[PDB]
Amino acid sequence: AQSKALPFLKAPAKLDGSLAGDFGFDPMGISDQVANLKYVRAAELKHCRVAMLGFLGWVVQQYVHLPGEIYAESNPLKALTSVPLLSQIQIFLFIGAIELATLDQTYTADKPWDLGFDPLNFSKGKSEQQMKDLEVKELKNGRVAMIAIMGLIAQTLYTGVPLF
Amino acid sequence: ESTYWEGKAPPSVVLGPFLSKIPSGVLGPASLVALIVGSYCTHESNIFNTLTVDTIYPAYVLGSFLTPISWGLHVAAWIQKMNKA
Amino acid sequence: FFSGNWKAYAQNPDTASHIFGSGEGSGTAILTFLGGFHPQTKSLWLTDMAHHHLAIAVLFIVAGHMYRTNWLI
Amino acid sequence: KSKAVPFLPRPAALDGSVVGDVGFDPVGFTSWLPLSYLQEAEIKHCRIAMLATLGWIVADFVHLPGAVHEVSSLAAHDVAVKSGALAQILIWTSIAEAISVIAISQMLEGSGRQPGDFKFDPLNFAKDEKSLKKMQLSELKNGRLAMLAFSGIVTQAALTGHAFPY
Ligand code: CLA
Ligand SMILES: C/C(C=C=C1C(C)(C)C[C@H](O)C[C@@]1(C)O)=C/C=C/C(C)=C/C=C/C=C(C)/C=C/C=C(/C=C/[C@@]12O[C@]1(C)C[C@@H](O)CC2(C)C)CO
Ligand SMILES: CC(/C=C/C=C(C)/C=C/[C@@]12O[C@]1(C)C[C@@H](O)CC2(C)C)=C\C=C\C=C(C)\C=C\C=C(C)\C=C\[C@@]12O[C@]1(C)C[C@@H](O)CC2(C)C
Repeated sequence: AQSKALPFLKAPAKLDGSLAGDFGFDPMGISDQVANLKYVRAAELKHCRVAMLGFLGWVVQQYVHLPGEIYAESNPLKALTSVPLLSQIQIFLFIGAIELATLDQTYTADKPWDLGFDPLNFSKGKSEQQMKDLEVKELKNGRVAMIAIMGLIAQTLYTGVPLF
Repeated sequence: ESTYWEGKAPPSVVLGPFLSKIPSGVLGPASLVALIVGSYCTHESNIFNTLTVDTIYPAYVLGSFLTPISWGLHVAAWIQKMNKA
Repeated sequence: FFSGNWKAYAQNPDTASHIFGSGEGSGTAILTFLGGFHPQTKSLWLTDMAHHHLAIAVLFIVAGHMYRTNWLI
Repeated sequence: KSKAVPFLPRPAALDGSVVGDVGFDPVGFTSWLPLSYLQEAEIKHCRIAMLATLGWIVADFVHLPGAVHEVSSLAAHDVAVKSGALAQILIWTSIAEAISVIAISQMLEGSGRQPGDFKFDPLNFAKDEKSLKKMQLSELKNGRLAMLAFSGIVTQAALTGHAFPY
């Protein structure tokens, strides 16, 4: 009834109105245990962003490579082992440096997903409806990418073909 | 509610809202049939014919599971009979 | 497993001349009843313990649905 | 008192439902289970049987967009579980049914979901209540006929080997 995604079920109590992308999709009632939807939305958006970047990297590594030889592997899962540990540890350290401040931030803030990242100011001057539309676009694209990046990983692990 | 009881038989609510509405004249014969079927399945999988890897027969196994069940069915049959059902 | 021919996982167990950690005298079975001990290591068969844990897993997963939760049963 | 069985009395739980309540319950199954759960099970069986009857009949006549699809809908099950199509259909069916547990559990508990209702009318074939009730009765009658027909089809196609007459 109240779920748009599952037009027959009634959504849970915490799925209503605000927090764009709310289509009443919580059949298992996971939202009933979390105190609020702030942390789960932060986790969902982090997954969405990481999955978008992962899909883009998957395709680009399929087609484009860095000039060096160590980056010449086309299969992303094979490149996970071919690439030297120095590059991967540098990436991990960069991510952890970004992650510790946001670790302090996420567990207490009202909008843990709002990291203040807008270098090009794509949100300055946008109205509330436009901002909500942008949030919906981001969430949609992220969910589709998550499904897609998991599918790419599965098909590479099951057939060895990284794409198509 | 109030599954607690002190009389001769417990209230029918202790049977769940599926056995609470079965007439005792149905549960009784069903319990006896289930017990006989389960005993025969157990005695056909084993005892009469020795078990082997090639002979497991999910019917006899699933059947044999009716013996433990039978116990519950006739307990419920007695509970229904004593509760005027 | 999907075909239901579960006996196939018990066919051709480890022989009585199997050297542990080596392919000499080994088998292809993964879930068996053998009882007793390995003739070489004097310990329970690995295929016996795998079958034991599979049976325990099925039994406990079944028994974990006993108590009531948000789905009325 | 019953409309379907004049001898036996009308079932206590069957008074009126647009699902085709003609008071046919000689064994009193409606006393055992909630009527809503039985209605959901009946509608599920109806839809599955209709799809299966149509698929069996069609796949014996024109079904070969490839090589592995050159079977006679009697050896099709094993061939296409070996191929892997049945695995995918089972995966999606399992997802749908796992969602259906909550749908069945949201009813029998409150809400307003009628048995067998999934709000799937993309083409809007039903417009008002009268059309909805008429086509619910039609769907259930067709589903019962399809249940019996598929039962006959499998029993005959296993008792012999033949085509559409079976
Ligand atoms: C990391 C994954 C992740 C996380 C944390 C969330 C989190 C959230 N989603 Mg969400 N979503 C995701 C992935 C995820 N989503 C994907 C991939 C899709 C596309 C199908 C969606 C589609 C979606 C819709 C349409 C809606 C939500 C909503 C919500 C919010 C409320 C539901 C809730 O509390 O569930 C928390 C979820 C988890 C804790 C995840 C548990 C992990 C389970 C067990 C998944 C198990 C694996 C799965 C079955 C199969 C994956 C394998 C492969 C096939 C992909 C919450 C912020 C609702 C919303 O906006 O509310 C504000 C809403 O309406 N989501
Ligand atoms: C690519 C391909 C195959 C191939 C090819 C080529 C590339 C094309 C050509 C080459 O030459 C060969 C080859 C092989 O490569 C395509 C495959 C076919 C597809 C993609 C079709 C799928 C069939 C769908 C079916 C059969 C689903 C059945 C429905 C059920 C519903 C169940 C329900 O119970 C549920 C769960 C809820 C209930 O409420 C009611 C209902 C809805 C009835 C199952 O009962
Ligand atoms: C990357 C992406 C968006 C990236 C946006 C970025 C970085 C924007 C960053 C900024 O805005 C901020 C944040 C703040 C601004 O102030 C600054 C900038 C910097 C401007 C979306 C991708 C979104 C990506 C999506 C939605 C991908 C969907 C993929 C699908 C459907 C793939 C399917 C398949 O892969 C399978 C599954 C199997 C294959 O075999 C077959 C096919 C078909 C190829």
